[PDB]
Amino acid sequence: SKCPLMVKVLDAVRGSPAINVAVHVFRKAADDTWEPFASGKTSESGELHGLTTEEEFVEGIYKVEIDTKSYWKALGISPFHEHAEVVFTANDSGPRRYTIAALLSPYSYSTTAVITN
Amino acid sequence: CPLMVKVLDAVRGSPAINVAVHVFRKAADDTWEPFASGKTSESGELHGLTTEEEFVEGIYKVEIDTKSYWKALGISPFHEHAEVVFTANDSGPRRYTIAALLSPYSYSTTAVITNP
Repeated sequence: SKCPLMVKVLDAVRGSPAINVAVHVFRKAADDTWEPFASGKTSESGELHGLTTEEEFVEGIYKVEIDTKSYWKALGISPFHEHAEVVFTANDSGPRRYTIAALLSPYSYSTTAVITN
Repeated sequence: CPLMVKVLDAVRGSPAINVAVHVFRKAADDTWEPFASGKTSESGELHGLTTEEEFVEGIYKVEIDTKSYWKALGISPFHEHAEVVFTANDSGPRRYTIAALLSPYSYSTTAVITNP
């Protein structure tokens, strides 16, 4: 099916997918506050699918919050960040799939968006 | 300087100049209160945000306005902004450098921590 939004999390310390990381997605509401939208835990391949459907994923401002702090603490590593947040606008401009990827280290993270048809 | 921000542009191979940065501190009531703000200089650095006295233990949020920066260059970027949220000075005062490397659809952030 078409998954309009997927998240992929990788671990730069161990060279593997970041498994069981909690991810919360929010949608910016009218009052300019964040309403919970979807959530889950990355799988064994460091992925999280089925967050939403095309009908529900309308244009708007979304926040993807990745709980990196609990992931490093589970490994016994003291991390710097409270969490990693990706805030973006979803735009209808031809059909699209969004992949938010995050690469984690204790004191650093990178995030990239891969938008495909 | 207990807190300094450095922003680089990965598309042009230069410092990211005139990027607005807003810092907030989590207040008692779980809300973010405005702590300091500024613009990156010609070398892509932002100094003088706070003093050791004012920079108490707490959860801080450094929000870098990356969208305006790319928009002023003619590029429509993916992210609304880059946010770095962290606990500071929970074991005594430190000097924190938050560095950000920017691209239109990607950003990376690192912290370099120094003991006074």
